[PDB]
Amino acid sequence: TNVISITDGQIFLEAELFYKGIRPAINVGLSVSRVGSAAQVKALKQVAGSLKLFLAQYREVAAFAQFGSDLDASTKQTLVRGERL
Amino acid sequence: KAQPTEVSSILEERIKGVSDEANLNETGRVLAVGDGIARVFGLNNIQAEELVEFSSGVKGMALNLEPGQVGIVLFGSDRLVKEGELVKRTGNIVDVPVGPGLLGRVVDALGNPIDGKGPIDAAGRSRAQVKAPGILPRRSVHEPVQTGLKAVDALVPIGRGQRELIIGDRQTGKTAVALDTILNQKRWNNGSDESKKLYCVYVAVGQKRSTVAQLVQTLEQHDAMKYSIIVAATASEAAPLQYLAPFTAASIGEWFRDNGKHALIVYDDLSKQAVAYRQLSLLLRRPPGREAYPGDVFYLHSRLLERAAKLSEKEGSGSLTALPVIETQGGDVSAYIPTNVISITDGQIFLEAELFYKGIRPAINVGLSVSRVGSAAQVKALKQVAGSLKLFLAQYREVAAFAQFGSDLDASTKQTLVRGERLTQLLKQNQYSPLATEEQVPLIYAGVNGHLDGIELSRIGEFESSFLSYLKSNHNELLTEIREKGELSKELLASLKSATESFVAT
Amino acid sequence: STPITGKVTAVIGAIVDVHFEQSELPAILNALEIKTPQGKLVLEVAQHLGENTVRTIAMDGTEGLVRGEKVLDTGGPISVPVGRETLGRIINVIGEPIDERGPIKSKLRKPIHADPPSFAEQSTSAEILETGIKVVDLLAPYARGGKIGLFGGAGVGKTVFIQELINNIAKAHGGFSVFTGVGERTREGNDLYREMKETGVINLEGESKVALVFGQMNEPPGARARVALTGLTIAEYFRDEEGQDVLLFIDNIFRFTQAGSEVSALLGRIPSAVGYQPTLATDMGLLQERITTTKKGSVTSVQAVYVPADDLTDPAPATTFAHLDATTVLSRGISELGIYPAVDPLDSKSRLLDAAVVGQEHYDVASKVQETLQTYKSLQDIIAILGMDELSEQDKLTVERARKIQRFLSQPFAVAEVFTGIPGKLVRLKDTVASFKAVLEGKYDNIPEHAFYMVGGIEDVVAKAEKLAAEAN
Amino acid sequence: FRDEEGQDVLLFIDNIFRFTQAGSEVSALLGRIPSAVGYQPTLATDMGLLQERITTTKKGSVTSVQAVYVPADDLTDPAPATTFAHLDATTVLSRGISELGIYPAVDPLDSKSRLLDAAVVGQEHYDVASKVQETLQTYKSLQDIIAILGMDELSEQDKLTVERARKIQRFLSQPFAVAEVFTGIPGKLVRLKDTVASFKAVLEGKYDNIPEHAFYMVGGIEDVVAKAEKLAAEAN
Amino acid sequence: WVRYEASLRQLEQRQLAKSVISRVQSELGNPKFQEKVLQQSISEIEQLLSK
Amino acid sequence: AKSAANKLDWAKVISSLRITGSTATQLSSFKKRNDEARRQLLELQSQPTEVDFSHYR
Amino acid sequence: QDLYLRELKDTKLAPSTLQDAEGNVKPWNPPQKPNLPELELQGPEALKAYTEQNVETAHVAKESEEGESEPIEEDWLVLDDAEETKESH
Ligand SMILES: Nc1ncnc2c1ncn2[C@@H]1O[C@H](COP(=O)(O)OP(=O)(O)O)[C@@H](O)[C@H]1O
Ligand SMILES: Nc1ncnc2c1ncn2[C@@H]1O[C@H](COP(=O)(O)OP(=O)(O)O)[C@@H](O)[C@H]1O
Ligand SMILES: [Mg+2]
Ligand SMILES: [Mg+2]
Repeated sequence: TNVISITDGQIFLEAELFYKGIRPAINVGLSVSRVGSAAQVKALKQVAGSLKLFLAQYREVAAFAQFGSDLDASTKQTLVRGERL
Repeated sequence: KAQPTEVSSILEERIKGVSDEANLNETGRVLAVGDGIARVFGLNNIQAEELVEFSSGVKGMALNLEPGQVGIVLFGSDRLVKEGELVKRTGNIVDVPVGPGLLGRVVDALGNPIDGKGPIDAAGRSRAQVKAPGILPRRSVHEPVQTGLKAVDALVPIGRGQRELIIGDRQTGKTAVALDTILNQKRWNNGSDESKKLYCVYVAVGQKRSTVAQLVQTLEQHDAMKYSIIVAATASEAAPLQYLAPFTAASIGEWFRDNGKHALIVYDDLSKQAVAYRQLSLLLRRPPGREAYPGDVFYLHSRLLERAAKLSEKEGSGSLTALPVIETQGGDVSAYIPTNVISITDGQIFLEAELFYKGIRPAINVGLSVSRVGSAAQVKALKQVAGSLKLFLAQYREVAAFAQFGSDLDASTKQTLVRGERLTQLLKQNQYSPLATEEQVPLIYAGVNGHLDGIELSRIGEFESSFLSYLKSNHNELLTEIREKGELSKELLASLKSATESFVAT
Repeated sequence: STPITGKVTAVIGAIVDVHFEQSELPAILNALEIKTPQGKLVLEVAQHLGENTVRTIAMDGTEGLVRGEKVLDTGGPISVPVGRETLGRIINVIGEPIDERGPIKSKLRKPIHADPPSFAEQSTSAEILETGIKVVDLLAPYARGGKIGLFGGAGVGKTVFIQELINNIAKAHGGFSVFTGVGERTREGNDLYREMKETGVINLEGESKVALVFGQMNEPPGARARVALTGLTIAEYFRDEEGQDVLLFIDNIFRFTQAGSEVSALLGRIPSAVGYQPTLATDMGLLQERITTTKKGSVTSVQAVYVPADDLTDPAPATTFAHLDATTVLSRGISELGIYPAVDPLDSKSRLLDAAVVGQEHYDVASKVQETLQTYKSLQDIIAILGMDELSEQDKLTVERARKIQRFLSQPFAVAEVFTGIPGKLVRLKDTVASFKAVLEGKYDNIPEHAFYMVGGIEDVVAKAEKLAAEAN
Repeated sequence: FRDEEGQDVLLFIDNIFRFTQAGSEVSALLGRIPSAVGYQPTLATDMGLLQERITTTKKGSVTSVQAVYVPADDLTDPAPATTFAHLDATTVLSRGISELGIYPAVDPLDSKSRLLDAAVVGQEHYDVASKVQETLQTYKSLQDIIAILGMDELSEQDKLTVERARKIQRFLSQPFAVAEVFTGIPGKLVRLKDTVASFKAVLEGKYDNIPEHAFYMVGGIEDVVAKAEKLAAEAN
Repeated sequence: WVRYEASLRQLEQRQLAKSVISRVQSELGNPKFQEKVLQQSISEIEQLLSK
Repeated sequence: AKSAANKLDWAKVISSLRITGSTATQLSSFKKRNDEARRQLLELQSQPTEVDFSHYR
Repeated sequence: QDLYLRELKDTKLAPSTLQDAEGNVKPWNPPQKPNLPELELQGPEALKAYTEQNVETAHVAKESEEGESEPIEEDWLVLDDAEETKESH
């Protein structure tokens, strides 16, 4: 807690993500940057501006995989996008 | 302005007389003053917890008298005091001005006026530390304290001389219910019967000055400051002042108690007093006990609270009612200070944020809120009259035990659930709205008959106001009958049932 | 005159012991100077140890202090320049300017240690401070003359919350504002100073209606402790001598208590609960009582409490709750689900939530919002275990509505556009109370809960719902 | 009284825990290193020195009843936990059962005594008490499963056991004569044989049809029948 | 009007306190360090006469 | 003195289950109720309408 | 007592021109004769609503209106409206 209170952002790394198969782990939601966003490469910012939105959408959708059904087309598209992401 | 002139002349003449006859030789010299406390060598004849006067003017009090040096807790800042400063022992144990002139005034821990309304007129001086009355001088609590809120009066009644703890989380209505209890007394304090008058003493220990100003103005608006007493121990004020202010207010209330009058002292906070005393011990070199609290926080709380009692007729039949508070941390009732104070007070009043946001405006947790005198210390019209009003608490416990989580067994279970829901709906009461017993009784009775057919739960809020208005119109005879007689006759019960049926028909 | 020379006898971390001769003892909290090679070092007399020895707290680093070094007594406590001259200047604990814009030409230097104004208070806690944040404008209204807590742990978003507070208020406030930055990030202070400079809030060649205090957590404990006091000196001088409504701003009031515990660990004091200083309540009250409305002027405080280890029961956050008219508790759990700001709707609370001040309509809307959210939290356990199906129709509708309100609580901030990616919204109090009243009646039950995510008013909710239903679907 | 007078004595000590509390209180200032939970180091020693002098000798008998206050409702606190071993008959009053409306508040499980033996109270008494204890234990093991999932999912035998244990738990509550200030019902003196007969009848399932409310705040099984009849009469 | 008069009394007390600094400065420059010493010495003598 | 009047008024109301569908009779009832409530509120809150020149001056 | 008499007449003469004698005020330069008696006399009126509340403006009660002397139209309309609702009791 105190170290987060000092540093300018955190890069959380899930243990289960490491065990699940995601080798770099890194919880895309918990990890966040304060001052590197303005310092990000401009082309990288252009190509990754909506990446956060897609990953957040997957983070919400993965809580819907229990009732395997049609799940609406939008959620299926978000899943089939974020899994490749 | 001749008054400042003659008071200055009199004070300076007294100073001259003291200088002419002082012969202070064994007076102490400060060795090491810490953070609001000083260790002083000398004072070979100092009494324990005796007031002293430093050369800088800051008053002190002697907790630990070590061999050679004695620890003096300062009743103020340590700005002015320095090493080698003379200390003048007052020769008397710390005391507080007491009497009827304290009414309408706001005073600090030592009793000095802080409201800027002039000097304090005191009938006498009472020790801040006064032994509690013994087994015999007390009397069983029978005279109720009319709080004016439906839930607390019906489920956890407070009586004259009772000690009821308002235990709760942060900003859960503790000082709020304290305030409704405070304000409800204006009905009787504006009369002439001193046996029903109940003078009030608020202890603002650890509260901020803005909150105390809010308090005093709120009491001013609802014609309540005239009979209430504000003993403010600001957090910025020295920790010894916070430690001592509830004791001095207890002495002030004991003045009323010993003179045949009834006093209600609300020990609001008192957890701030607990931590202030923890600070006192932890800089007085006293080793602590549990969670760094000193050994005698239990003894402190018990000794302070036990001064509140209902004296016997031989002692003037006076009473001193205590309303202490505990600020729990995250609803932790099972903590050292909370369970300690609960073991002192004659019952507790639990408030949590859970019921506060769930809708219960008094936030009365009927489960852990219990009063040690149910039948006694309650209005006769409200205690049992029809029987159900007596096992009201047991019915609430049943409703909790078979709430919506429990399976709705049958029509009897549905009726019980509806009764419980309507009853907890009724108990909600708006702030600064003390509802008298002559008006409480019809509502509690309506919660047993005609409660089930209420049109939506949310509408009971306006249904209560309409029922009050109905009882006011050509039914004030019933209201004054239940107010004056106290008990309810069979014909009175029949009339109340008829009125309830007539209203529920409309 | 005659200098008062003291000799250093002990240097215990940030605490230095100084020995004087007979009848030259500085009082408690007096300022003591030593001519170090890097400049001057200021010592505040914390205790008298006897034998003409004083225990002092350092305002700067104690490295290079040799026992027996000459100590000069300033004759009084630390004096910080005050007045409109300090406006637009950056000052550390000592009082010297650290904005590299020359010395401050202040006519007066009031001491940082002052008594509270006692019973010169007013019960003027009836003016709602419209901040533009819909959740606090609805659940925990802020007082113009009161104190705002703004709690929160690591992350959560307390710094962006306070920064949004300056951005919405100090730009169009009738008076001056003071920022203390008590034990925070120096880069945060630089960024926020630059942000005020861009907005014209601090104009170097202009009015510059805001005074800045710093001495961030890179400084020793004594600094972090007394920077709140010097900022309070600035605020009090503006409040009393100037007769102006002052916007105080403390980025982390908890760091003062942390520094107090740090120095107490070296002050020879047996620790309090959770190893804090025993006087935590006393110093905390002395700190907070200098923040009062007073007969002349008024103060808005605005604090920001850091809860250690996300423990709301920690002694310092527990103590500061009393000295706060309104609080804004930011819970990390809400931050996980993404509703930002992460303020806990049913843990913020405000004394201003009364029908007399509010109006019995916004009060009822807030009460029903609390109703729905409390029911939602109570039913979370069985929602996780069993699910929504087990609940009856009323409970299911209540849970869905409460989810909608909790999503609606999220509001974009102009100082967080780089994070949200959506332009910030400033929702008026009437707008948000009308929107949440309309939501509570069920007029927007058909609208998906995602349409309430990162929106402003109910019109923005309708717009987002239409966009999601047509362009996205 | 016990030794010199040679008379039977009932030493009623109310909340004996205050002795250990005061010992730990003075220990801190007595230059004694505090023990666990901030108690005096000698707590067991002085407390046992007090407790042993309370005993039945060859010169007389002392039927002492001592109340014990558990801090924070924590039964593992050193003072009551060590006091347990000094006590023959134990009656534990937990807040949880009191919260359910059972005013006697005696938790039936840990309330244990050495006299609960077939050679002392009789084989039938031991059997009835043991059956009651297993019924309450089966209830308690099914707290969470009923609360979070539902009573419907339990088996028919499990449902019968749960409802019988609810009836028993209600039947534990008894009107105390000094408790009319709270109950409002006159106190009842349920005899030992009456209690055994009532509980063996209930355990046999003879009164499964009687509602749970009729067992609330009553005396013997005759009082249960009377309350059930009154409830049926008022319900119509 | 009542609390205005109360505030007027408070203000006149405050102005008397303000004039107290001039009162103190009056004796600060006054060569008072001789008569006061003699008076306090004779007061001490009278004090110890009883003792 | 007022008890008889509203007693007979609500007696007529108790008889009025059969003339249901009326528009302003109930409205006039709440009008009377509001007016008499304002009556008793103003009479209760009315402090002695004179300055106590003996003391309060 | 030299410690007494001199401080006594010092504390008497310093406010003597302030309060006893009409010598304005010597200890502080700003005048007090035209300030508290004169400028602050309207202080309660300045904080309050001047010439609006201190004068206690008395508005004569508006005459309570009634049916405005309508003995035909009102009665006939009421009877007709009651007749409309009487068929649907
Ligand atoms: N009828 C009521 N009872 C209790 N609290 C109320 C009521 N009406 C409003 N409140 C709100 O609840 C809060 C009560 O908290 P309070 O009693 O002040 O606790 P604390 O003094 O410990 O902060 C108040 O801030 C008030 O705004
Ligand atoms: N308006 C906002 N929009 C998006 N994120 C925010 C907003 N306000 C705060 N945050 C979040 O706050 C988190 C940390 O904020 P900050 O309060 O600076 O940390 P700390 O409280 O430890 O100082 C970041 O993860 C950031 O996403
Ligand atoms: Mg309170
Ligand atoms: Mg921060």
